[PDB]
Amino acid sequence: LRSNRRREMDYMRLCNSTRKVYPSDTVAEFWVEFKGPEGTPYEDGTWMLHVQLPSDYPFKSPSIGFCNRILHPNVDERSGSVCLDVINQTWTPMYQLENIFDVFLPQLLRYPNPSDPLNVQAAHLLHADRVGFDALLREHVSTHATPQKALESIPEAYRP
Amino acid sequence: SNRRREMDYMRLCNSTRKVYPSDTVAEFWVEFKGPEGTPYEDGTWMLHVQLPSDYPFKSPSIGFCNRILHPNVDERSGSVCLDVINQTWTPMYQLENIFDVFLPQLLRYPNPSDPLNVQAAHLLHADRVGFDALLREHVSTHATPQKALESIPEAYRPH
Amino acid sequence: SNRRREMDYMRLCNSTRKVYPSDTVAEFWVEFKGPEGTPYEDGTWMLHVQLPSDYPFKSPSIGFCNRILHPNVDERSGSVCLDVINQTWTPMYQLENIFDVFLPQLLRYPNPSDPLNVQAAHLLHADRVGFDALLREHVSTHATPQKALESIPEAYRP
Ligand SMILES: [Cl-]
Ligand SMILES: [Cl-]
Ligand SMILES: [Cl-]
Ligand SMILES: [Cl-]
Ligand SMILES: [Cl-]
Ligand SMILES: [Cl-]
Repeated sequence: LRSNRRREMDYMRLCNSTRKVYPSDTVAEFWVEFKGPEGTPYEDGTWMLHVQLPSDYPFKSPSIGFCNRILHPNVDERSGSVCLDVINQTWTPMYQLENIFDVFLPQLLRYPNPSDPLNVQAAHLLHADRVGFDALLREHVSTHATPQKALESIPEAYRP
Repeated sequence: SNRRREMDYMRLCNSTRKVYPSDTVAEFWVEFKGPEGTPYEDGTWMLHVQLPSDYPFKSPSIGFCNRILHPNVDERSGSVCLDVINQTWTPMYQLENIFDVFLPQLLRYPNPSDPLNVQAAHLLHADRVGFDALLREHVSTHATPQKALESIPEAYRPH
Repeated sequence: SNRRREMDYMRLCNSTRKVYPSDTVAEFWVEFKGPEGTPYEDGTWMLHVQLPSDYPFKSPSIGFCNRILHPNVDERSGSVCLDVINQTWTPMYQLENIFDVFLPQLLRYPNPSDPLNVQAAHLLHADRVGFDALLREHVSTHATPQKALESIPEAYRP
């Protein structure tokens, strides 16, 4: 693991705040608590995000994965990984890491990005019957996206 | 079809913002409150927002439906100066920031672009204090929540 | 003369921010609160902000009038490292973000630029927990709302 001082700075700034950040053994990997945006079927949901910062950060974007289950066209259902193409449309070397959590993810949950879906089934349901899809979402969220399920989705070695 | 226009419209609607739809994603009305600490602070306006076919490479157009006095806003039509919008707009710009950042900042103090309301520009530079009083009065009569709601075309106004 | 500087000064003043004017748009004082979740969180400072004649092509200068301990700030003069400001500043940068984003983020963790305060850099590296305790105590004595107010030059102090 190499001495990237931009990665170190941004990790420390994220931790030195009111955000709920659970560390690994390195600044390259950590877990961040995330709340679904108000006014969406995700609004009552809590998720744990697996965030990784690459060795050439911030020239390469962070990777983001939902640890507990989420249903979203741009998110792989099994792994939780957020589509790399969608992240790269927003990310630049000047982009503020905080805005991933404050702007990018909430906006993404408000309506998907038109990028080729990682969850094809969610894309199909959204376009066929949005009202029914939203009801399906709310139910899924109430069961999978509790604060408790988010907490237990942190790997045991780093779970409080 | 313009998938980016669709996306940004839907994200605006799927929020706590007060957005009143037309029959298409290309046109809609948004409630807007004047920024605190300005003569506009007690005002409510309805914004006529249009998203062009080549959005977001071409910027949205923005119009105040109920009356506002501002150097960069055409008094009769309510249209916000296109040159002023283009100084801020880029294909990467977030549509929400038009309402959250661009418009509030604009109302805090005008952009030095050739004014659409030349009277407002001259009053502002001759006597700022008197102009601010003139604004507060105009705002208290024309920028009520009621006047904002009524300025939505009848076909799309909540009944 | 400089219409952009005039515009950005007026927008800063026409808000809920606490801005204390000088005799010109080129120089003024802004109240600043330390960011929550840091050893600076209970702090209030007065910032000496100067907008140059070639603004916004040249960045503003920022000085902490009442004392702060931070690797990227010279305590004696108060001045925020010019190199750090220039990493963020561009002619399209919004002045409000200096106060809302740039300074709060800087206080959460220093920029790796050669420190103006070498003492603070050494303390942070050697023992972060002890340094954060040192910070909290310093802040409680030097960064009160009263000390921030008194640090404005008497000619422009309310
Ligand atoms: Cl660590
Ligand atoms: Cl997106
Ligand atoms: Cl529609
Ligand atoms: Cl502007
Ligand atoms: Cl002045
Ligand atoms: Cl910085």
